[PDB]
Amino acid sequence: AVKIRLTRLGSKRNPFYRIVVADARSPRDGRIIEQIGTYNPTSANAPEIKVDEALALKWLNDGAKPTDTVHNILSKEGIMKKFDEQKKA
Amino acid sequence: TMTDPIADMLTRVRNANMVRHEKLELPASNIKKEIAEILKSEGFIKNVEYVEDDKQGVLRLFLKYGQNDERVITGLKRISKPGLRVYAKASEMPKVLNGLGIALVSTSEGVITDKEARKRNVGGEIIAYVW
Amino acid sequence: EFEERVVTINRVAKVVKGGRRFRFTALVVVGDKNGRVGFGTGKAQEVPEAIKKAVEAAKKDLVVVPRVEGTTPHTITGRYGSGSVFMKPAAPGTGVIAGGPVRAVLELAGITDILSKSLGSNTPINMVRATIDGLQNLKNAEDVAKLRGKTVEELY
Amino acid sequence: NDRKVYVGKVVSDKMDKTITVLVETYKTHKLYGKRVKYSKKYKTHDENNSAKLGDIVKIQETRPLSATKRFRLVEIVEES
Amino acid sequence: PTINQLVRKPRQSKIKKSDSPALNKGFNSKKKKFTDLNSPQKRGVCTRVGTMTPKKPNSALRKYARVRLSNNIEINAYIPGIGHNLQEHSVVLVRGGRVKDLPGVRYHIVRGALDTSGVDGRRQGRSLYGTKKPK
Amino acid sequence: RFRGSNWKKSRRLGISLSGTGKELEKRPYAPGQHGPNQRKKLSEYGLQLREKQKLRYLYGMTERQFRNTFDIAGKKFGVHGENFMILLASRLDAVVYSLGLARTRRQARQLVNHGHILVDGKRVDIPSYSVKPGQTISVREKSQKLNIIVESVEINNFVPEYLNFDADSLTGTFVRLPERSELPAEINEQLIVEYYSR
RNA sequence: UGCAUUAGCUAGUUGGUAAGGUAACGGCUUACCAAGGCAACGAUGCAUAGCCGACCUGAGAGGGUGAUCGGCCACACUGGA
RNA sequence: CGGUACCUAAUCAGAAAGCCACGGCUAACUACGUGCCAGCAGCCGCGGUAAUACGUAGGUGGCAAGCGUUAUCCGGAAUUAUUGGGCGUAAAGCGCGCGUAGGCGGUUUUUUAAGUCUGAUGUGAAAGCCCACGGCUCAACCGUGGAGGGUCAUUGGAAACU
Repeated sequence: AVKIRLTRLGSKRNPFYRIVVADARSPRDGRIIEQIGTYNPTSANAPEIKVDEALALKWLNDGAKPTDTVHNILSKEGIMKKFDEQKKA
Repeated sequence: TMTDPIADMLTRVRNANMVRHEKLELPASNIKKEIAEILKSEGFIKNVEYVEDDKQGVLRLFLKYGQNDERVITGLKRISKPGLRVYAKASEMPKVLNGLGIALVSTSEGVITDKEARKRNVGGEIIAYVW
Repeated sequence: EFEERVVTINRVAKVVKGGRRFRFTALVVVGDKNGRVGFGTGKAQEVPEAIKKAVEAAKKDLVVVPRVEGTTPHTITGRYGSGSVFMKPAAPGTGVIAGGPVRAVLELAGITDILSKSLGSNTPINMVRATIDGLQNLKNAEDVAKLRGKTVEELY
Repeated sequence: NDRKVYVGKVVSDKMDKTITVLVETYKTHKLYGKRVKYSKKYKTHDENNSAKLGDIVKIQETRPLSATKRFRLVEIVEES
Repeated sequence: PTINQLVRKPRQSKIKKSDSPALNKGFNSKKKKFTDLNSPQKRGVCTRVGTMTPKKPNSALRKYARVRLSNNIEINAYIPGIGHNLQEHSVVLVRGGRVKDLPGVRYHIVRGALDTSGVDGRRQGRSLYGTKKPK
Repeated sequence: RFRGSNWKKSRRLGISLSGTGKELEKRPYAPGQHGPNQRKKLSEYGLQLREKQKLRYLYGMTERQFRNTFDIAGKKFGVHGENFMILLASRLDAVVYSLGLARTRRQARQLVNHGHILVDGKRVDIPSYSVKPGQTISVREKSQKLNIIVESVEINNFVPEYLNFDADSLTGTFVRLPERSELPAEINEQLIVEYYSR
């Protein structure tokens, strides 16, 4: 259900993952909180964050949750820990 | 039978122009005569002469044809009846045969014509395939 | 000004006293490739001779096609009896656009821009009829627009 | 903040809040598109003999907390 | 035919007749059912070959085959090839075809399925089999 | 070309053009199966599908692969009298083994398909791919020297139009896509597709 | 849902008022309502059904397409409290 | 998953090609045992002391990892029809006529904007609306972004039909 989904994709070893955190009751293939971007976060380049950065107000304030790697890359983006600064604001 | 004069009277006229009969009659009307007025202004014929009577009187016709005894009356048709009409709008209308066709005209928003609305984006009405 | 092309042949052999001849009754298109595709027929006999002995009869009357060059801009078709074809005009930059038997007569009149909706009956003699129907009933554009009282483009 | 308010025609009579609707509308085709008349109804029974039987009315019949008339009424209009 | 009173039935094209009941047949043996699932794998049993006392003039001296695969259902088929082991109690598979100089017969029996013989008299048509596919 | 080389087989090849031919002491007709006989590419049971070999193996790929190349012809869906022909006839079988490119065009695909060709870039081991601009179809810089690699200063340079070369290991250019300037015209833009279309 | 070599269909019935209960709301049962309501819109009934894309493809018209393959229903020894 | 790839080039003219037939149409050659026999045998065949053809053959043909089929759709053949069927004979036109709803029966004028190529945009399902891509031994096949469309919604009111 609910952690940052590093979602399987592609042809034979083309794991073009997608930024997602699946629903609290849906599977990896099912419906979701919301699909936020089209990139493989395990890309050989980097985490390579391209998301709906403006959506940090909705899913973080309701439901969403990272897991141990992208909470870092989100707040060097100014999202995840920075939403704690927003909550303090 | 004459929703269009091209419906039943053309049974007469299609031979009448083979025999150069360049004048005939028509039921009295205002839209029917209007469309033939468009066509004679385009130069199909000499002119739509006018009505003798009031109600379904004889509008005179005066059918010129091609100088080469040719006829570009390439069929024109309609289906009017209480039971068959268009309870339906040319707030947009397209054209066929690259604008060569010019034929029947009937709607209600603001006066243009079939060929006089080819460019408006509130078009007209075309049935025939002239070339 | 007509068009050169071979159409077909036919070996007539009638129920007669002696051996049945096989006269190669042949139809041919002849000319020098202007646009006015003129075919004709002929009832001729010898294997190497009946081509020319039948083109003899073919050229007695070889028909005119008043050809709107480049392409007949609108849908161009025709019909007689059980014979007819159709041609939807397409882009001329498409190569050759044709049907099965009408391929070489598509090359005869220089348009090579319309397609050949190969319609009509299944009759071989009137296959020629179905072919020639499409392009025998033509009339040019500017002359018609002139004939209709208005200008060449007042009616456009 | 709005719901179903269509127009129809009443049929039958008894207690408890008419309007026994019979709406008329159009339905059409694919290859030729013949939009032509058809209908759809919602039965109930007489208001207090306020709804005149045979009444081409702006229809519906109020929200059901018992068992004879279906859903959100608007107002009785015209007799037919 | 009209168009407006054609709404009670559209002006359209026409329908199909019977074709090859055996190509696309199945069987469910649960409750005396009779199934169809469109498979070439449908079977029969090897029975018979022969003809009867003529009326019509069709001249041909070639093998008839009431001869089929595993589980018994009566048909009329063909046994291709001259060398054949199709007398009784055989299992085969079947495909289609007709070679000339054969009256009306229009199916076949594949060579070397379960219980038949092989092809002998053709040596210039050599390199078939197309799947285990070398040169 | 034609499944043949004119050093030994100039005969079934309508055009092989590798050598002296065999019209001198031999009969130059054919060794088999690809002379001018009744092969069906015509009114469709006629006498030109031996020249379907002139159509197919000209650009290398075989049928169901040349069939891939003709739908690639239909891909550039501009003027399908010319826009189909230009890229249908836009490959290289002239950089390949024997005669002058360095000495690499004729006995075609022996040696230049090294697998170590080391083009300007990473690697493109197969000239079936129409080479790209800047991506120079070079040979292995570490095993470079051959009679087919550095012989372009003497035998022949300049593969077709907008497709040039160098001398140091014969680095191609392919600066622009090749038009019909130095591209072939043996594949008919009209008839050869009328075998396919009409 | 489709289908009469399936037609006349149906009877607190036809689903408001009062009691009850759904986060919601009801004939869901009950004291009243007309035989009414349903109709060859082939209702009834028979057959069938997880549904879409999916592909191929007739000139365009545009469509048949579920195996997979994806999405969206139902069932997890059958059944019953 | 990889002491394999990259590489030395080790390697040498090396370590990597079949079809119906040789039948008119099947282009694959004429021959023999072949005398409508065997049997190859696709439109159709051949074969009877002169078989090209049965059987066989050196080549041999159309293309090559190549060779022919099997169930599905369509090309073929709009030989499946608004578009893209007609009905005397041919695919089909009623002993008959008489009849309600109807389909359609002739209209001449005139108002609405409801529909008769929405305005413009948020705006669009894959093997499937335009280009850019990267990898693909080419490929085999994969995916990516814009165009997000120019495709629905959303706003419009008004002819010469209604």
